[PDB]
Amino acid sequence: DNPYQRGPDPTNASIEAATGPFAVGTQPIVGASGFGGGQIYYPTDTSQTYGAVVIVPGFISVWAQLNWLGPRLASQGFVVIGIETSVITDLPDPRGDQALAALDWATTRSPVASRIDRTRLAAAGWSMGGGGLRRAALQRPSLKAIVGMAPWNGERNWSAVTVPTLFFGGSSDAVASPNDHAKPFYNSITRAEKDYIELRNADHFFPTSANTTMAKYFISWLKRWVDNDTRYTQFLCPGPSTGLFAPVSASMNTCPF
Repeated sequence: DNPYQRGPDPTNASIEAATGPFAVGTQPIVGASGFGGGQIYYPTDTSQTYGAVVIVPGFISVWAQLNWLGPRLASQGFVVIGIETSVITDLPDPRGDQALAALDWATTRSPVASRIDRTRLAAAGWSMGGGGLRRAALQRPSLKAIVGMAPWNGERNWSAVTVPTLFFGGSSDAVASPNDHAKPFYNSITRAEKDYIELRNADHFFPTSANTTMAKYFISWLKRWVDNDTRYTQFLCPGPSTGLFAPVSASMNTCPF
C-alpha cells in the first residue's frame, strides 16, 4: 500500500470542495531567516505526517492575497507555508531562494516540523513568485512538484527542470500572458512530467480569489506527486474539457506521467 495516501478515495466533488476532510490549524511564522515571514496551515490530525508546500506571492503583493489557498490545500492533507518575500519587488530568482529557505525553516525550526515529512516537499507561487519556481527546482531537484499560477519570468528556458511542473495561465492575463510566460516555460520543459491549464476569461489576479477549477487541479497535482497518490491521476488524465463554454480554454500535459 502507499503509506503517504491521505483521505478517502477522491471524487470530482471531493477535489472541488472548499474544505477537504482534514481539520486545519494555523499560526504566524515567527523568527524566520532568509524570507519575510508569513503564515503556516496544517492538519490538526497528528496520527500521521504530511508533505509540505511553500507558496510564494507575486504581483507587488503579500501572502494575504493568496491566503484562501492555506485552508483550501491544508484541509486536503498538506502543510502549507504561505510566505512574504524579503522585499515586495524581489526578482524571480531571489523568490525561489526564499521558497527553499522557508521549506528549510518549516522542516528544521518551526513549531510544526514534526508534522512534515521533510522528504516530500513542493513549491508554488503566483506571478513573480511562480517565476521563482525555476530557481527553486534547479537548486532543489528533490522537490516533488512545482505549481506556478500565472508565472512571470523573463527567462523562458526552463529546460534544466526535472521536477513535475503544473502551470496555470489566464486567457485575459496581460501581465504574464500565456504566450510570453507560462507557455514558453512549459514548452522548454523536456525532462519533467508537466501540465498546463489555461482559465477562460481569467486575468492576472485569478489566483487571488477562490477558484474551484484552479484548486481542484492544484490539489490533484500535489496528491499525485507529493503523496505518490495515483488515485488522483484520474482527474489529471485526460484532465479538463476545453469546449467553447468550459472554464478551461487550453489544456496540455504529458499524461499518463
